Amino acid sequence: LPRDERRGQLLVVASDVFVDRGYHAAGMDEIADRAGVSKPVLYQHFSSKLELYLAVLHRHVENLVSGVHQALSTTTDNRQRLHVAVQAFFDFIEHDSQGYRLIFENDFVTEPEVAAQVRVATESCIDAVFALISADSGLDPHRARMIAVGLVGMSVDCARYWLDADKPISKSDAVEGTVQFAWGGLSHVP
Amino acid sequence: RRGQLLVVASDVFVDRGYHAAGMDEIADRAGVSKPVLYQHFSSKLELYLAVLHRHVENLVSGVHQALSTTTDNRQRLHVAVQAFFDFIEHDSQGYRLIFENDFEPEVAAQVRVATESCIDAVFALISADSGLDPHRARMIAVGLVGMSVDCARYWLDADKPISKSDAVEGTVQFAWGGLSHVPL
Ligand SMILES: CCCCCCCCCCCCCC(=O)O
Ligand SMILES: CCCCCCCCCCCCCC(=O)O
Repeated sequence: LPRDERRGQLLVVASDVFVDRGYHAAGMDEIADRAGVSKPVLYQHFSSKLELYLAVLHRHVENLVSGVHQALSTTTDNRQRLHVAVQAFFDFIEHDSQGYRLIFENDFVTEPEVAAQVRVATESCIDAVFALISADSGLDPHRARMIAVGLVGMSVDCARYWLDADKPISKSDAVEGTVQFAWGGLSHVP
Repeated sequence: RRGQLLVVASDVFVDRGYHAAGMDEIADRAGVSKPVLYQHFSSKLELYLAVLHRHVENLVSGVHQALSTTTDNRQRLHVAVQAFFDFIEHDSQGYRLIFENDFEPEVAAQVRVATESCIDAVFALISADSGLDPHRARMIAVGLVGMSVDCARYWLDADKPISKSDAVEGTVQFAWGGLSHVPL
């Protein structure tokens, strides 16, 4: 596939500008200059500020979804899958500060295009966990989906607490605590 | 009267959403004049915050009462999860206003101060004889509250595909035994 290196450079700068300034104050002139290109060159890659914003959101969502699916699809047992998938989520939120704000701390949810890019994403990650959990479980499929929702919720909320509290314990202790809790439940917390 | 107005305002806010909801519609559905509504609430925002506060208090009081029990840890988990699913069924409007709300720092704080108080309680129970670093104990309490809420929201949003009792037991069993006990 032909690599549009100028597109990727633009998405990187646009991610920072949108997060740092907010959607309203962010401008195409600011984004072009940050990338070191003229505004007409920016328009040869993106049609509008909204199409660029949606491409930025899509890039961060794709990175999260692909990271999670790669964890689920490149492991052979339940426990291993849990370890690698929890790790992948902590890695995403720690390593993609822009992606984290755009997906999880987003105010600009007033328009359907943005809200859809997040709601289709969350459901796809839950679908994947559900596919793995339901297989040879003997569970009613709705109970299996309920568990997948709970498992994703428990993992996301633990990770978000850790990041939002400015990493009060090491990343390793947070990952270990989250995995141990997801695997053994409250019965094995002590 | 105030309580009667909070009940009608809750229905108007749910039916129309915050932005489309109007003080004239709220006064009309309560069978009072608009000036009478204003003798109890200063603005649509003050009324909305009072509505959210009432529903949050009902939920929080139900959850803390469940956590007050001097039984075992799993029994307390069971009574608290039951109390949350019960809140969704007996106060459906409250559940929608707190958890399925499209609509600002005043609103977010009324939900955040609530969530933090319930997490404080779960943390107090979890930290007692676990030997955990307090931040790890709080992290687990956050996860436990989060998964319970998310399981219950799935069940409601999917139009109760299984009975409330089966949903409570499934949520409790997952919270207690974790993924290690899901096939069993
Ligand atoms: C919004 C994206 C959330 C990503 C959450 C990733 C971690 C959840 C744990 C997944 C475990 C898969 C199930 C299994 O191991 O059987
Ligand atoms: C934000 C709404 C709060 C919903 C509360 C759901 C139940 C939480 C689980 C409580 C578990 C108690 C643990 C224990 O006894 O060790």
